[PDB]
Amino acid sequence: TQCRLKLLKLERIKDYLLMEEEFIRNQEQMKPLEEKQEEERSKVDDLRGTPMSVGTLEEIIDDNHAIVSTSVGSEHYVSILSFVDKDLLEPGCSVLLNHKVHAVIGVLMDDTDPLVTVMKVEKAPQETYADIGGLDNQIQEIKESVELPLTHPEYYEEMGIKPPKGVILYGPPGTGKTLLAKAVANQTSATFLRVVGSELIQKYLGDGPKLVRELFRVAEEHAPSIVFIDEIDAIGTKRYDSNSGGEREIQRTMLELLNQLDGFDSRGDVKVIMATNRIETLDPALIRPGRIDRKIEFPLPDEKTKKRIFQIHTSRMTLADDVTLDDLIMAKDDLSGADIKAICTEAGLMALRERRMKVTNEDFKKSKENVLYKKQEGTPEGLYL
Amino acid sequence: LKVQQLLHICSEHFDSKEKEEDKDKKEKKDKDKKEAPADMGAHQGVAVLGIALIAMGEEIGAEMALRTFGHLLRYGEPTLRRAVPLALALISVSNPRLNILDTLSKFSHDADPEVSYNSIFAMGMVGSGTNNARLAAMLRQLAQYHAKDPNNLFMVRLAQGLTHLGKGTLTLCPYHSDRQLMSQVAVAGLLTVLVSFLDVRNIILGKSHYVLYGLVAAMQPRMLVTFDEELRPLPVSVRVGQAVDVVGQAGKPKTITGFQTHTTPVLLAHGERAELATEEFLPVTPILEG
Amino acid sequence: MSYDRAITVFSPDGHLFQVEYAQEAVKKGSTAVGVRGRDIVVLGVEKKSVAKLQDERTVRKICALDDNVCMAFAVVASVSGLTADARIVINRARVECQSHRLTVGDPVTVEYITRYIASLKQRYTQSNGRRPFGISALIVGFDFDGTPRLYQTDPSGTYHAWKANAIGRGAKSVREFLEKNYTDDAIETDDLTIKLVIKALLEVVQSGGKNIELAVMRRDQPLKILSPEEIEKYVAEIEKEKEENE
Amino acid sequence: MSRRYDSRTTIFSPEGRLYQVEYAMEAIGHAGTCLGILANDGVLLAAERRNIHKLLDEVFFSEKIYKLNEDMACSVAGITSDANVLTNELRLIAQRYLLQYQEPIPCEQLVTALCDIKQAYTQFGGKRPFGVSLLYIGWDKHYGFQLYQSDPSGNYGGWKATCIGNNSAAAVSMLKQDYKEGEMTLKSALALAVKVLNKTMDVSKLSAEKVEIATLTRENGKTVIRVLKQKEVEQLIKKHEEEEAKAER
Amino acid sequence: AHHTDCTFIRVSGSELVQKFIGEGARMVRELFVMAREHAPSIIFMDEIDSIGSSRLEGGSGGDSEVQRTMLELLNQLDGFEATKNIKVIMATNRIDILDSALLRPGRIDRKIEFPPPNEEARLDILKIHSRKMNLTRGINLRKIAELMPGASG
Amino acid sequence: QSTYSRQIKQVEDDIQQLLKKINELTGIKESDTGLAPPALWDLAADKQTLQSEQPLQVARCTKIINADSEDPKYIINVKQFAKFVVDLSDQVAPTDIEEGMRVGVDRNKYQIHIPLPPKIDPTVTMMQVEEKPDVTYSDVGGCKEQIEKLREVVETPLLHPERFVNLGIEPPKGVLLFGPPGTGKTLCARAVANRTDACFIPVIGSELVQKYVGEGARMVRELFEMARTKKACLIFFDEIDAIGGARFDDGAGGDNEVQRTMLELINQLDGFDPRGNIKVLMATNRPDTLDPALMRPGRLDRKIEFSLPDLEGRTHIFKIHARSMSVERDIRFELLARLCPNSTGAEIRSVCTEAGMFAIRARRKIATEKDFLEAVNKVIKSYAKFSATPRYMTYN
Amino acid sequence: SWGHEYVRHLAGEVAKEWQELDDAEKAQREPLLTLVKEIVPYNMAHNAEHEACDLLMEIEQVDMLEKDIDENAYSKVCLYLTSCVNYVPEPENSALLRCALGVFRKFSRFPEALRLALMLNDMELVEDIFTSCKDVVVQKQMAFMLGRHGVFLELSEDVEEYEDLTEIMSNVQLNSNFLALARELDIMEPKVPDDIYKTHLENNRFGGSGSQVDSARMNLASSFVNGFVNAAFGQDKLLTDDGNKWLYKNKDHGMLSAAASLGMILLWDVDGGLTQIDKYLYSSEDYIKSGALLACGIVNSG
Repeated sequence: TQCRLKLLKLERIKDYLLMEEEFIRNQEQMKPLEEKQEEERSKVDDLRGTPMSVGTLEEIIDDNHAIVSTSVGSEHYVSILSFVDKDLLEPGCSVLLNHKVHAVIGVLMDDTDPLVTVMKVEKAPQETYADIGGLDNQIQEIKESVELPLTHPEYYEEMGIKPPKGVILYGPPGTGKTLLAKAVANQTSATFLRVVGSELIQKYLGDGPKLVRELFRVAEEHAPSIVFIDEIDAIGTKRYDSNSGGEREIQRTMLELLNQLDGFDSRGDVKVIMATNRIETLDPALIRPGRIDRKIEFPLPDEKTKKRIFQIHTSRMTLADDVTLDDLIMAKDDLSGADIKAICTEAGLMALRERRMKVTNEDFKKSKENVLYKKQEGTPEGLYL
Repeated sequence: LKVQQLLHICSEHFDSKEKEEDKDKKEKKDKDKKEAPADMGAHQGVAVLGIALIAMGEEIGAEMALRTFGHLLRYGEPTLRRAVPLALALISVSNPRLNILDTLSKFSHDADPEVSYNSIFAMGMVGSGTNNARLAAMLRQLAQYHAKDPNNLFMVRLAQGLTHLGKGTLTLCPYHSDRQLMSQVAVAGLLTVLVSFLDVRNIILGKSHYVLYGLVAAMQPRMLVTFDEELRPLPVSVRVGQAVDVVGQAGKPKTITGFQTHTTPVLLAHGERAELATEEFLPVTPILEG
Repeated sequence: MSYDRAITVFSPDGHLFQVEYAQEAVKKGSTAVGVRGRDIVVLGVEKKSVAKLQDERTVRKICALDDNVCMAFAVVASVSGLTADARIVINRARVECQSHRLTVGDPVTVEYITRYIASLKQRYTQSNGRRPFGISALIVGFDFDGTPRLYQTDPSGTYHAWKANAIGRGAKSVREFLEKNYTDDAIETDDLTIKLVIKALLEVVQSGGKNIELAVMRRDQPLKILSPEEIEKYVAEIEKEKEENE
Repeated sequence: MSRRYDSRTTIFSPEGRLYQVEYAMEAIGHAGTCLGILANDGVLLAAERRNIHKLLDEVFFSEKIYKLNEDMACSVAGITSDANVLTNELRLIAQRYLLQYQEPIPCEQLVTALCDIKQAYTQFGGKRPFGVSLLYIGWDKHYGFQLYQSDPSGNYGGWKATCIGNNSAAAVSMLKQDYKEGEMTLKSALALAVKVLNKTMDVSKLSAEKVEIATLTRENGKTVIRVLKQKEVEQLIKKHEEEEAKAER
Repeated sequence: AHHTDCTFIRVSGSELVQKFIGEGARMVRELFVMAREHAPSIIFMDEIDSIGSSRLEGGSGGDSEVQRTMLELLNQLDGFEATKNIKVIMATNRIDILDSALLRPGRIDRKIEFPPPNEEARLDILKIHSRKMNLTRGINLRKIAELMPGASG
Repeated sequence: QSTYSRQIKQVEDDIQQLLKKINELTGIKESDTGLAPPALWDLAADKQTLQSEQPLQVARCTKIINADSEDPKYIINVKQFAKFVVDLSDQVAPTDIEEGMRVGVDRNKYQIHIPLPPKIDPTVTMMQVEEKPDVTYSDVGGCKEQIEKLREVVETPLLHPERFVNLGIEPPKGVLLFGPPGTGKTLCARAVANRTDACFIPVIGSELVQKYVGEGARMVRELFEMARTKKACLIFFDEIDAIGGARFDDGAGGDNEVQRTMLELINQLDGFDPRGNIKVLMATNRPDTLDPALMRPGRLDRKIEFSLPDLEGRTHIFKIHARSMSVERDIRFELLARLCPNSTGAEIRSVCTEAGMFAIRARRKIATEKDFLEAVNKVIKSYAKFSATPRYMTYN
Repeated sequence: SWGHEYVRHLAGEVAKEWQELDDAEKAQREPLLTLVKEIVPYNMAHNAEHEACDLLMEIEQVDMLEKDIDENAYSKVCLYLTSCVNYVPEPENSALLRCALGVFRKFSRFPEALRLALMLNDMELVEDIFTSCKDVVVQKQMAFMLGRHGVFLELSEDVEEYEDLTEIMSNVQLNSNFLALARELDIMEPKVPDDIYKTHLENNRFGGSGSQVDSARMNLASSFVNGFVNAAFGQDKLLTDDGNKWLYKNKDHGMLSAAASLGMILLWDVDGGLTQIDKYLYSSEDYIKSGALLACGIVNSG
């Protein structure tokens, strides 16, 4: 709160200084006077023509030649014409090629494709634990598995327990699956990669599986990183069916994801937070415990848990403080965490409809009912049939 | 402070003439030691980016920057342990350069299997696959041994342990040993004191009762940045009152909690990382697991 | 028709579909708590589903089946406040109870009606076309012996005695809550027995204590329904102590 | 669910919670409004008949409001086909009660007898659920004039003002709102009955071809139940009509 | 759209609506970038939920799959969670008949019910239309309004 | 509150402009990497840049037949989907250009400098392939019935092939593996292999999905040829529910590549097949889509239903992990195993991880008995959730 | 509106437009402090005046007992100062510390007062505060212990003796009041701190001795590690006692250093440990003799 506001005063000064400071250091004042430094800048200009073509490096051989696929025309058997060495290079990377003679000038860019641009939401959310509407215990499970081995190896080594390679979140939905993933991701201050599962489904032949493996490669260069696979079930076990080009597609993208996460052992290269809105009616072919160890199940909030979600919320709000928090919760019946959030938002909006500016005790009571009604109409009510 | 702390001209001389303190200075350590709990993380946030700037700016700049950046960790006491420990470790496999192990081990004393996990591996591997001289060997061992000393024993913190808003110990003595080569035989006398220790005491006192191992408190050690650093952090978090000394600087937050036991703190967390002070209405101060 | 659709199929679960499913309904609509006391075994209900233009005499959520055994229920399903399913079960269980008196005298024991009711839902699992009733009743009573008993039945039809048990609005939640309040002192004292019931109800308080209806029943004696007005006297005082624990 | 395990009532729900009943409630809304209001010398029932057509043989005046007994009458909202078995059943129960008890049958007792048959059909016997809500109107000497509401499922409640049919939600709240208690008389409850019936229904005119109105009135201590004939009905409509007309443009 | 001061860009609930460089299922991100730039805008997400029958009952399905992701980016990326300058207007014909993706909390907070016509409504709507189209001889708009209400507008 | 608010508006404009600058901050310089010796290199590079004859394109000969009035031409196909003819700039011979052989040819002469190894498919797949395994029975979840049945296929004919040959039987080498994920199907196959003292190679069908249509069959064929070359080895096919899996003859999806791959695979196996102690295992991770052709007995000799570790086998494997880390001994793990339904070896190891973690939360460095209880509750429920309504399938 | 009501009031004052000398010199600030604590450091920090700190001083001093209790009043001030210092430029920063020192002087709780006296490190300021920490209650209870432990613990010395700038002045005063000679001085001097170190050592566990090899250049390294790891009581006691092995083999300036490093381990001991340091002092070359004095300093900080 106070602390959060203070950090901003330092950051305002920081932007101004950093932009001036950048200039003297980067060059044109630290202009290459060094044999090594000058040689790389001058040589790449001379070899380079314009246009160029991007490629992805398909495999390298140890005799100073490599094989690349360029975006345009055929693949090329290219030589390593100066610059980068063999070690520097790895397959699955994107490298820059001159059209005049396709050769690897280098990478230092952690790839560059249109694919990578979508993947890198790299700059962290402001979202962080206990800025979330969440349950105290539930966030602290996500942190224990994903975050904690990097932060303190101390506890994990003494105890003698094995570090995982990801975790999985599954619903009952409306539990802040995505909110949790964003909270942890800010805390590490490691690069946050994101992709949605449907993007990986396509009606083109073979494109999907390249992207699925690609997520792990991009992340590895950036590493440490946390890779957010939003709605895994989408590539997986939720239908694209068998009559739209799904018949081939789904099985391949699903399988491709499942084998690397599994490996031959739990690899532990880069951490993963996987969010799913259910694994409840969907088919088996997904990652099981003991590669990602802990699998986190959410409940449907009870009276006691509802205290933790609500107290966080009442602070931004007002005039539900007058009335005891305990009594309000008791009164309302059991609902999911998104529903609880929705009541509270709706309280602020309904006052405006009433001709009032913002939440009152009365507005808070009515909002509870409206959401409850939607659910009560949608699915079974009270007393048996 | 921060505004001064980026100010550079280094393309004239590498002496002291126009060269100045600038590459060394770039860490932003003096404040972090002196004042505020929030400031310590924010400046480090600035700092990460600065490593690239020296490194890319000159090849010569990179060599000097790597030594001083490793000291920011010890002098400043950041809540970040992400980028810098690993960075130093990977470069030293590529390029023999003995200074790197030495600056790192001074950080590695603070909490000795958080950061020490990585460092120990790197320092050993390089040590036994590279030696350039007997002199070269001597540095690498010194760092390798200095690095371990399990979990917060005579731990380094630039707190007072009553507050960290105050003036800490003379940090400039490890800063002196880190800037210049530690291979220089003349240096040795000064070199022996570079300690910048903070008590291993976490004894509860501040009232006469004088029991060992203090009250229950709140900590989050699954963090690398935290929600409350206003002055005193969150007093819920996950409970700790263990006998073993506190593991800060990635589980830095301690709030002193004592109201439920009916004693009250005279010392509210002012940046403290040692001894509790309370006014005790009890003859024996409870001790908890957590 | 499909294999899964059919009433016959013992399912990989290892238990019949319609028996399993009736068991997943014993939360939501209405709430029934019963605690055991020396002089009165007391059941209380919250929510009779009354707008207070609706007759409260018509809706029985606390009905005495015998002259020393009474039961209160709750349940989940489609269409709120649903009097019907509960009402057939009251009618067959109460007649059977009166028929038992005629065959083998004096007020019939708590445990026997509870055994009959659990088996009544069970026999249905064999019987044609019939799924079991999803109801859990808190059978509250005194034996002819005068030994107080508090019994509970479940939807499959396995029954257990308890000292104190709570169902509805999340069965598991109300059972857990009731266990903090229960003490061996509570059972001995006549004031505390009522408050113990009310104390479980209140964590889903709705509309006064006039909504909440309690009965005390004694050793051989008919159900005495305490006034909707008396109940209110306990709630005002207790409700404050309640806020503090959760 | 993701698929019902119903398609018979000799097999049951994939949740054990019966969907068919919620569709039945919707069925009352499809059919025309049925309302009952209480009076201090009678009770009256007002129902919208299936027939709106001009050509009516009119031998019956009872085609949704059936007089069962010498103390009670009921109405139908829902499918007409369903009433015919029910109405003959209700006649048997109603006289059955008299034989043993010989008392002015209470409304709560008749309804519980019927609810036994409706709950069994839904549970087993392979018979399709009901789709009618029936409103029972009667007099007993122990509480007075009463009105009860029965649901397809077997769910019952004693009311003194209730409405179902032509969106139930709106209708019950409205019937309550305009209802007053202890201020009433039979003529004014009847004038009001048409007015409320008009608002829930799409028509702003309404006729005795569209509507059928019954009284239950107690005379000389005994209950005389009649379903009224068309000319008598029209007179209650015209009374209402002047007011309805002013609302209109 | 006139009141709110937005550019009405109608947005299909389809995402096979692109074949420009690839399907929409694949290129969910482009729809978003354009939407932002031409802010303020109203993205009218029209999915009537009278398309699909088994899709509605279930949670899975191809249509459900693609639709779910387009909605999830709205939250993750923010700019419908930092702002709401762009309003997502969902349309369905009933309170509940909705597809599982649309229905669930956290992509809903409002549901609005409007009656079908009445004589009084029919008068207003007929009048306004009458003047535009061609008004009748001696006015009999009132007669038609009284007699019976419109099924729709 | 108020004083800050203005700082907020200004800071946003600042951040926008900075996002462009990170590019510059990393370096204005066009360079990647370069040392003083690539200057020497560079003079040579210049000529290669100058001339359009180089760079060398990769092409692949689909078939050898052409040698029409010049030293052998062949049809080599570049990856721009155009066919070209070859000439000598080194040589050309029946052996320099072959059926599978890739070639280096010029952009504007189309002459061969060098042939490259036959096909793209065997070089890439080599990285994925692991060699001889070193894993043992305790690690799979103890001695399981499924383990003993693998011994019969693998151990007996491999160690002593001479008995089966004399008798008049061909030896069995095939198994069909099916069940839910996490059972340890590959783990078990590997376990038996190590004791037997035979090589193991993983092959993943999904890992090679290089297509140009019908291309997929050529990859299947190559993976098989490689296994055959190594005698006294086992080949395990992972992820072959697609490309070498179920057909789609009801389709309306534009596929034929899974069908093409299937066609080639059945045909190679069926009738006879040249093997010599190459065990063929198939693992099908999909119950939903199955390939009947492969699945029935025959050339692939047995079917074993892969089931989760029995009660003794899970107790035994847990014991091994438990001793390593800090645990209280007298362990309540036995009471929990018996209480609970069938639990896999993967599942039990997660218990140990989760129990450690609860223990840290409590603020002990010993993971106690209480901690193991919470850890079993969590694991059993998660495994349990998946459905694909099996009765529905049984009916049809 | 009510929830917001407290913050807006104080949020408005922050601006401090026009008049900067006020009209009241206690400001309207006072009732708001108890209700909201978040708004207040924002006001002092942006204002960045010594005058801002004056207005805050007058109101906290009265508010201490009266409003609620001493304990919450004390808490409110400590938070406020903390935002404010970062914003003030350095010449002016000293002035705000003293102003704060007055609010604390009166207070029952001393902690924050000591930090302010430390920042300055002034002889006079630290003396004034110390005498004030002890005075509130003449019984030892919180008052004396709080003052003694808190001020002394504070660092400014790399050796473990902490400050000791305060130590000489403060001690004569504490023995004069008399709660015992031995109690006041024992806490005040490093002697009590020597015990508490010893007890903690076991739990944390030790990285073993700093010995590696006593031959080659490695003998120099060995020497240096012992000094660096432990400036307190070790578990590497066995190597140091035996001087002849480690200490002598040493070359050049490393000989002086070996002799220094030995003092670090002996620190927290001087009730027998002294004797060897003196042997080293009498004998041999200058490097060793000078080393022994540096080392003595180190031990005689125990």
